[PDB]
Amino acid sequence: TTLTARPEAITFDPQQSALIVVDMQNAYATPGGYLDLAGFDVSTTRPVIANIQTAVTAARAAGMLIIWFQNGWDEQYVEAGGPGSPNFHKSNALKTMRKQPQLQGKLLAKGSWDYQLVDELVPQPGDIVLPKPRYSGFFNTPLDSILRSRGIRHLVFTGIATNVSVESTLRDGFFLEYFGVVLEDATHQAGPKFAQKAALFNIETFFGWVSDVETFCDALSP
Amino acid sequence: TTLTARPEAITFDPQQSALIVVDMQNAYATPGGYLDLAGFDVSTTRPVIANIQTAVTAARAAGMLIIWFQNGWDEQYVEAGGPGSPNFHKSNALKTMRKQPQLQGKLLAKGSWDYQLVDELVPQPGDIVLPKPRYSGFFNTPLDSILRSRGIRHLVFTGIATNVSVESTLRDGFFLEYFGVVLEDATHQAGPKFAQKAALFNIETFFGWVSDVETFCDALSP
Repeated sequence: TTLTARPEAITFDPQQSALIVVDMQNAYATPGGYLDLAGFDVSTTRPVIANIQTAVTAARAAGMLIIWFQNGWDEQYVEAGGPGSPNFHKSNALKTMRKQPQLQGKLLAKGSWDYQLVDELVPQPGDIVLPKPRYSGFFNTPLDSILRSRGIRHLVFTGIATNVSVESTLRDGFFLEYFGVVLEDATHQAGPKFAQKAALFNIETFFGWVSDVETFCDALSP
Repeated sequence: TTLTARPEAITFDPQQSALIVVDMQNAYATPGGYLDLAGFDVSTTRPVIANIQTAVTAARAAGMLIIWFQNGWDEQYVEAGGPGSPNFHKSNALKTMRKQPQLQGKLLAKGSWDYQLVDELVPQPGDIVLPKPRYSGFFNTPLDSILRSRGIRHLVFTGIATNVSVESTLRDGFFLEYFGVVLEDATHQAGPKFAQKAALFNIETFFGWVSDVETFCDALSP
């Protein structure tokens, strides 16, 4: 497959590539979820959800491995790190529950509504569903092992947030010698609109490739 | 010690902390270096050099370890990775030398002027000078081991580029449970000005802390 992309077209074999859907959980995409409660704007994620469902259909039909990440922790937040971890101090979900004790134990908590994948996106048998405890899917997980075990070198990224969990995973992939592509219209940022722009700029200029869902699906059809 | 910072002040022991000077080489800071030749703006880096000098002087007097990074490779570029590596295809120095063959072997090459630290910044005995082959100082190097061996948990970052080698090293530090601070007036971005604001926003909001050189030196004075 040759995929039209910025800053130039790339090539990849779908059967040695994966589509990663980053954190399409109510926490990151749905009114009333963690990001909304923490002051971020999730009001425009409807199209991102639809575009991801379209990209998953195409990717799976082409034999690409589908990997779903769910970000979060046990409901006691042992896995988030206590005060000795910077994550305890940086986590906007932990900050929100420290200010709003009614929410304690609900944000990003395994088994909870916040942690659930959005209703529209349902993994199928044979897909990989990976929990992760930090923004990058390549730290503290078997992601690299899973991919290496299948000879996969090309990663197509979708999900939320473009500038945090998506970009962190793509950047770490580059340092692990993976070729990373992001489908811009299947992502959404956490922060002002410049965070989306800057994330795609950093990726295109230094780390990987940018394309979009329509291009991706058309390239996969043969 | 308290460091006033965004989004809130932190506490740290300077003697269990390190000041990291990222890639203050002619490549990244000086007219006629790689970034300039590649079309990035380095017109404004002279105050950044001066501010790094001030921060280094304060850190050393407080007993903070100083770590200098030099980014680059052998002059045949074996260490940049061949065509099997995404670095070979993303590297803007390689791209520039492909378009301008008179520059081949001259950018980011060990032994070259481009690769040298700027004349104004001179490592002192007791500092550590680390080479690195990729944007993140934590991949492919002994950096994590060096810091752990000395019980260092707090990293104060300066250098170029804010959004690439700086932010990448800080983000990976966070995933390795380091508390990272960037001194914003001691950094410069590679790209448009929005890339500076976006890196600082991402750091302040998700990965670490933002301060500045004056606040840092004042914090260290007692």
